[PDB]
Amino acid sequence: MEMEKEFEQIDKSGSWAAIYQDIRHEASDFPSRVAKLPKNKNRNRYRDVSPFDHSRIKLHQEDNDYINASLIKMEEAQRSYILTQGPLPNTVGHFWEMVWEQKSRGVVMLNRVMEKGSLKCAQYWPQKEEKEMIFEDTNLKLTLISEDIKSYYTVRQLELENLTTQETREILHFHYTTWPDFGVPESPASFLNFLFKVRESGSLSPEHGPVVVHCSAGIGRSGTFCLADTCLLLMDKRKDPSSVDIKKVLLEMRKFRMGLIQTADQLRFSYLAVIEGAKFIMG
Ligand SMILES: Nc1ccccc1Nc1nc2ccccc2[nH]1
Repeated sequence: MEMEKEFEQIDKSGSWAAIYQDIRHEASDFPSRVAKLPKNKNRNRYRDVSPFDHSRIKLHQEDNDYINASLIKMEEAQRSYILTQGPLPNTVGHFWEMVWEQKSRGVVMLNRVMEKGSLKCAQYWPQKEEKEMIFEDTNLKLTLISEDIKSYYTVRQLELENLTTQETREILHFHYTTWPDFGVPESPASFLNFLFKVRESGSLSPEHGPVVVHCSAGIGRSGTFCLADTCLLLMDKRKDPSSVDIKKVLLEMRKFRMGLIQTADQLRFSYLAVIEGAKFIMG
């Protein structure tokens, strides 16, 4: 079925939970043996969210190459994303090592450091120009260059230096700051505006490594971001845009990381975002 009328049909019939449970039943199951080794316990935030072995990002290190991060490679859309958990106190150096090694231009952050009164990720970037951060375990230096605070999101320019080689690179930090502590946003308009700002920066384009996107676990809000982006790109590429099937795209993405889209409300919000976004792209 088309999307916008499939949407009203699920609303009128109140069957979002059943649609979402079907997706959960059909989703791929692949091994995640490296994630579950005892030496990696303090590298995972949640015991039930792990990268598959076949798609995990490897650190360029011979001691321990493990990080909780996955490569989502979308063949028809010609887009790739790295989805990862919010960094932990003992993995902030690994996080920036990955950014460096994978040649990423942008980092997309969809959570606040504190939500619901608890810490959802480490403070992994510097908050003042004159107070830079040094990660001694991976030999990197990180400096805040500029910060632009808007009503729904903040963009930061950061400098990452590899202290072994003295090479430097400019990284863009796109921080969506207004996702509610509970539930999903009422309108997708500010989320879509944010996605378009990430696109306009070059961070999603083939001349760079894959964008790094995270929330707390790296599957819920993060899944919504890449699902909406890929669906909208396919609608621009195909002769028949009404052939784009958001459930089929989601199941393809779940071949590369488990659990993408965590609730039926997040599924409905993803449909809403693609539907409204497709009208703005044209006219
Ligand atoms: N794909 C295509 C085929 C024929 C004519 C125009 C278009 N481009 C296009 N881009 C879209 C983005 C969202 C929704 C529909 C869209 N159609």
